[PDB]
Formats: sequence, C-alpha cells, structure tokens
Amino acid sequence: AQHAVILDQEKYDRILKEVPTYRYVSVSVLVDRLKIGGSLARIALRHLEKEGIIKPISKHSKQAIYTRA
Amino acid sequence: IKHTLDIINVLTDQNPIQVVVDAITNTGPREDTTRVARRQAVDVSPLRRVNQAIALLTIGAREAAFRNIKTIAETLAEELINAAKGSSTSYAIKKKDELERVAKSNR
Amino acid sequence: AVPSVQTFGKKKSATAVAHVKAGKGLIKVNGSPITLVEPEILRFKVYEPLLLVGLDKFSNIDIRVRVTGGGHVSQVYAIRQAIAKGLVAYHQKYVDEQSKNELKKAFTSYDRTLLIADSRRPEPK
Amino acid sequence: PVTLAKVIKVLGRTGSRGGVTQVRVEFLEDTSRTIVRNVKGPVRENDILVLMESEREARR
Amino acid sequence: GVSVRDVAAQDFINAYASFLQRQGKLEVPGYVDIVKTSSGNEMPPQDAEGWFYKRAASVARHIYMRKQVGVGKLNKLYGGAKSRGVRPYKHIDASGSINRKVLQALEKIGIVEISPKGGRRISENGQRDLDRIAAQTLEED
Amino acid sequence: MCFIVDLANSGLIHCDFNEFNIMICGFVVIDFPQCISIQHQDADYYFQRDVDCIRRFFKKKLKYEEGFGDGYKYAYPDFKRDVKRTDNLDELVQASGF
RNA sequence: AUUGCGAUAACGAACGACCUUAACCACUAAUAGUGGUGCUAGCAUUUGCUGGUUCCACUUCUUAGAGGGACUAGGAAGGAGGGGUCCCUUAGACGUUCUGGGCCGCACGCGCGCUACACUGACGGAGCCAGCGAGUCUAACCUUGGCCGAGAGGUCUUGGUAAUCUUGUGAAACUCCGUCGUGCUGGGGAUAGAGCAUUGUAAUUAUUGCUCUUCAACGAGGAAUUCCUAGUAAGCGCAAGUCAUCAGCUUGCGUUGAUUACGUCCCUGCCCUGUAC
Repeated sequence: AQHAVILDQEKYDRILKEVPTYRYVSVSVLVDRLKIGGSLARIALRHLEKEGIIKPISKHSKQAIYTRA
Repeated sequence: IKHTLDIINVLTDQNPIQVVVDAITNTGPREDTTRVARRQAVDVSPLRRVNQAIALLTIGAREAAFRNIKTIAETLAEELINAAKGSSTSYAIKKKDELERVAKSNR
Repeated sequence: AVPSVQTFGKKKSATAVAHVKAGKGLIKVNGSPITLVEPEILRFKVYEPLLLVGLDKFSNIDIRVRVTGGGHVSQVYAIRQAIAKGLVAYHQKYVDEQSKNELKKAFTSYDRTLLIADSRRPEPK
Repeated sequence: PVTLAKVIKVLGRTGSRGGVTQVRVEFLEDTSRTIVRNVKGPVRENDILVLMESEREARR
Repeated sequence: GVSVRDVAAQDFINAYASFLQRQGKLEVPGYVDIVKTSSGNEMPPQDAEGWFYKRAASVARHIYMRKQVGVGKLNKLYGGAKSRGVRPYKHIDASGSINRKVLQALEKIGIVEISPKGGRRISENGQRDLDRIAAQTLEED
Repeated sequence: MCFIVDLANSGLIHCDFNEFNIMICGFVVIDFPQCISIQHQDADYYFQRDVDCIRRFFKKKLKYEEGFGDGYKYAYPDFKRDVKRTDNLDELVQASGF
C-alpha cells in the first residue's frame, strides 16, 4: 500500500469530522492514523488552524503541537 | 527536551516534570548479578539506580525513532508516559524485569 | 563629570566589557537592545542577573557592552558576568557597602560563575 | 515485599576485580537486627538499600 | 526614534524585500533561474522569483552596519562547504557575478555609493530609506 | 536448516554457523571454532542464534523467507524439536559441558 | 628508594636517584584600547539614540618584558615537561653524458585511513562567531579595491621586509524559516562519456579545477582487536611542512562539549623478598 498524495473528497470529509476527536495532533499523527502523506499533513494543519478548529501551543517547523480546542 | 515537556502536558495533564521523576524512580533495577563460571546475585546502590534508569530510557527512545516517522520528541514522550505507568509496553520496563528475575534465579 | 565605572568578564576566549553610568535604564549589547541577543534558546541565560535582583535596581543606570572574541555560546556567558560585576562596582562606590553585599548574597546564592571566572584552561601538550 | 535498610559502616572491597563492596546495614523499620550485604554500585554511609530478600547473609 | 539596529534580522529583511519588489525599479540580471549562486551549491535557489530581491535587501543592511565593504568580502560571507565527493569538506566562496550586479543595481536607485578607500558605503538617502521601513516594522506589532 | 538438526542430534552445537565460514546441495563447512556440546547450560541460547542468523541472511539478501520452509509442514526447526541424542559424539571429543 | 628510629665487634667513609610552565599581583611601553573635544549623517524632537572623520587625556581591558607570591595546610595549585664511524685490483674500470620507458603494472594476503548506510537528516534562503601561523627589491611572495565571465578563471591598480598591510583571516559544525515523507528515496557518489581552463620544456597510461550527463556496492557489519578518566573522549574546521603544479598525510591551533570509575590482581605484563644446582 501507499499513502495518498492527492486529496479525494471522501478523505476531506473524513478529516473534518475525525480531527476534533484527538487530544494531540501533529504531522506524525495524521500520517499514522489517517493515511495521507507527509506533504498533505503540513498543508492540512495550516488550513485547520486558520479555520479555527485546532489550537496552537508551539510551532517550530521541525516540530508542531496542536490541541483539541 | 523543551518540546517533550509540552507533549506530556497535553497527553495526560500532570505537571510534566513530575512525570519525569516518576519514570526515573520506577525504572531503576533493585537487584543485579555479577560474574564469580557462574553468577551471584547482589544488591545495587541508590546512585547506580539513577544512572541505570536514565540510560535505559534514552536508549529505548533512540531505537524507537530510527528509520522512523515519529520524531525524537514524540518517542521520548511516549516512553516517559508509559514508564510512569507500570506499562510493560515500554522498552525500559522489560529490561528491568529480566535483570531482576535472572538475579532471583541465581541467588 | 558623571559617576561611571568599567568592568570586564571572561569565559574561554570571549571578553565582554561594560560601561555603567547614571541615566535612564537602558541595556544594549553591540548597540542593540538586549531583547535581541541570539541564540534564542539561551536568551534567559542573560536575563538572570536582571530578574534575580529585580528590575527596579536598573532604572537609574545605563549599561552598554561589547563582546569581541570567542564563539556563539562562550560569549553569551561572558556578557552575563560583565553585567553582574559591573552592577556591584557601581554600588560599591556610589552607595553604601550594605546594599553592595545585599547584591552579592543574591548572586552567589544562585550561581558562583556570575562573579568568578571558572579558570578551566586547554590541556597542554 | 521490599525492606529498607540504612548503611552504617563500609567494610571493604571484594570480588575478583574489586567490583563489589561489602557493607554493614541496619534495618530502618526497627534498629538492630543488623545484617551484612554485598552492594554493586558506589555507596556511602546513610545510603538506603532496598533489600528484596531479607534472610540471607554475605559470604565469609 | 528608531534605527535598523532595533529590529530583528530575519524580520527587517523580509519586510524590505517585499517593499523593494513592489517598487519595481530594481533591475534584475535576466539570467536569473539558471544560476546556482555558488560553485559549492547543488540545485539553484528554490524560491524562483523572489530570491534576487531577498539578497538585495540583505546586502543593503550588511553595508549599513559597517564602515565599507567590497565584492570580495561578500563572496567570503556567503560562501559555504562543498562536499568534494569522497574527500572531506572544505570552504568555498560564492559566485562573484551575482554580487557585483547587486551592488551596481542598488547604486542606481541611490541607496549606496562608492567610498574613498575603495568599496561601497551607505548613502544618506539609504539611511533615510532603511530607517523608515524599520519604524513600520515595529509599528506593525 | 537440516544440517543444524543433524549436529544437535549427534550432540554438538556450532558456535558461529554463518556466512563467514560456509563455502558454496553444494555447500561445505570450513571451520569449527569453539564448538560446544549439547549438554552445555546455554545450548538453546546459542542454538537459536544460528537459526536466527541464517534466517536474517535469506530474508535480507535473497528476499526468501522431512524438511523446513515452504513445501514442508513445519516452518523451521526449534530446539526442543527433532533433537534426540542420537550419537553422543561430544564424548569422543570432550568439547565442553562433559 | 641505602628513606629512618633503635640495637651493637664494629667505626668512620664513596656514585646514581635544578630548571622551565599554569597562577595572582607593584614596572613598562604603545604598531593595542578607552573616553573627551572639533566637524558631520539619519531618526526623534525632554535634547536625546545609532554612526562617519582633527586633536587631547588615560593604561583598567591587551601587550610583552621584567620583579615578587605552600611548607603536608582549607586553598589558584596539596601539578606537567627536560655497539657505531697488512693484502687484492686498475684502460677507457669499480667512468662522462643524451633520448625514451619504469618506480603508479595486480587472481591475492596483512595493516593504517577517508566517505556512508539517512528524519538527532538531505536540500534552499536568511542569521553570524575564533586561535596558533606565514609572506617580495636577490626581486616577484601574501594580496585589498575596480571591471569581465555561469563557473573554474582573467585583467588594471594598491598595502606590507610586517602587534602597523593580506586579516576582524565575516572558518565549519551551529541557529531560524521553508521543500521532501519513509520508498536503495530528493540517502550514497564509485565507474564512465562530452566540453571549458590553470601549472609545466612536456599532462597520452591523463596534475588539479569547473559544467552537463551516467547512478554501482552499502539496510549498522562473525571470530578477533585499538585508544581513553575533564575543557579530557568524540564531532567540526583552519594554518604550517614538503612544494612549478599535485594530500584522503604529519604536526599544531581553536570552536561545540558528554557518559562511566576514583577500584583490583581475574586476564596480559613488569618488579621485589630450599638447594652444588
């Protein structure tokens, strides 16, 4: 199998409902329990944070840490 | 380390420096063996107990994050949390158990 | 003219030099405000001599420092020492000896290296 | 279960390489009942051991 | 008042590069997007359009803080390690041809001028320009 | 795999049965440093190393992963299986462990 | 340690086993540094803040040279280093010099190393910091600045016989912001093709440098085995040596900076204290 690198409508719908469930989210988490590739995860986090669904606590390019709120 | 304490403050909710102290105290072996061939069981001193705990924790983290996707901070955080619990899933807890049960066999 | 002193600090091959004089509390390193010292992760290592005694102590004096040689880390340890030594030298001359030793008690409680160079040296051949 | 004991005297180095120290240790729960034990790491007076077996005595 | 020394480095540079690009007076060499900028590099600059403006801003600040500079010192400044394959790394200087045109371009818009004792020095109009952008960058906070 | 079983039957365990001392069934084994008897207290621990060392090689380089493997009803040998003290050759040469 | 009390057929005598560093302070001097003064730019306008370029004061920082500062007493420190050099043989005789080749050839064995197997990373942009050296008139060494070129490199001038100029040797690792997403992959760069330069009388079997293309083994290494106790190991780079050109080498220097003992005679090795053998 291979991670997805282009976003189908099904996973887009999946992301928006699943992500608010998690205590802690990071690039590694989205690649693990969802199945998107790392290049999607970096895009998703910036979008979801802008949209206000996840709360930042620190950002460092080589690490990122967001929380449920 | 700076990133690690942040993660521990979100997975679970304790003061993270408290979680570190628990992992240290909970992990250090309390009995060991020496070569005499044959082996004999002996007690271990409090200072060596601290040294052993630190070494086991970071070695477990390093190997978990080689050829990884998770970063060092992710795996180190997970080790510490699992070891503050009694959870045998942590690398360090397994190592402690083997040392002590072998010592029991030889004493 | 105006009350002033100068003092120096050392680490390994860095040499910080500080001038202290009466004025309005400003602290600059190489002409830049101390909030910009770099690397970022070590920046609190320089705030120590300020927060440890309290900011109210500085309102009447200007500190400006130059740092010269060494490396990125060693020169950070130089400047913090030059500030601390500079502060007591000003009190020693222009106020009572009581407040002077009040300062020392605070510094040497936290970290001896704020006043005394560590004296380590490269191993000879 | 575990038993705590306090180091009151250090007796000497032992073992084929000197890797082990013999020590005289006093039980913490009640004084006396002193026993002699072998300790692997660096140790000093007033250190506390966790004796996981109690009724056993160092060789001599 | 405010001086360039009052602002963080990779914050002034980003602001000024964005401003300088909008004015459109800064003349680009045209061979841009082929050149590596260094014989030690591998692959060209990754930001295909913007990178020339970014360097123009950096040079202006570096001169402002100093007495004067010339092209040779800039090549040392922007140099780096080259891999040399199986042999150990070594320091190598950057491209001269990029830096020379950067200085010539800034001189046409009057930020910089030729100094006695050689090299380039900041113009008084350069001071006035850079000090204005500094003020805006803090005020945006 | 079957070669290891034979030695264990006859009473001996090679210490380092791995690619540094096999030459190229067309193989032949070229030396036997520090062999030990089946009676040694650590016999199983060394036994599993030989099996594990040979499995690693066929997986890593050759991609492979009555007999053993595919086409045989048991995957690979195990210390408490197919060891039956056939010949006690470890008494003719007192290798180690009486 | 033949380094000492005592004892007493003994008493009194002879070689081997002082000199320089680290570290505090008076004195020098300036080719090093600081402050003030005159002029002057920008910002702001209590009269400040950050700079550029004519004199004056000083010596604390630097300097380097000189002088003094542990004896077993807590403290800078209870140290580091200096066996070898009478016989025979003689015409082109144990010669002179020129051109070309070899010392670099390789089924293999033994050994010191360099680069890697990646995310504690690779690549791009930005930030931005040392110490020890060495340099021409004998003539052409170290080279700033201007111009040309994608680059390597070229060209016109300039300072220095040097604490003065190259040189603040603006070194690398490192720090910040982005791309990549675990796939021998954008890890790794051997082997090989085409072209452009530089040294030299001469680069073919190819000194070295640059550009595009080619893209190998290698997924942390068996039995064995080396060095190491603090500014030390290890990581990173620079200068000198040899030298027309040519380093993965040797010595020195700095930058970042741990873990683990403070012991023993188990292994290896050295040293000392019954019998005519």
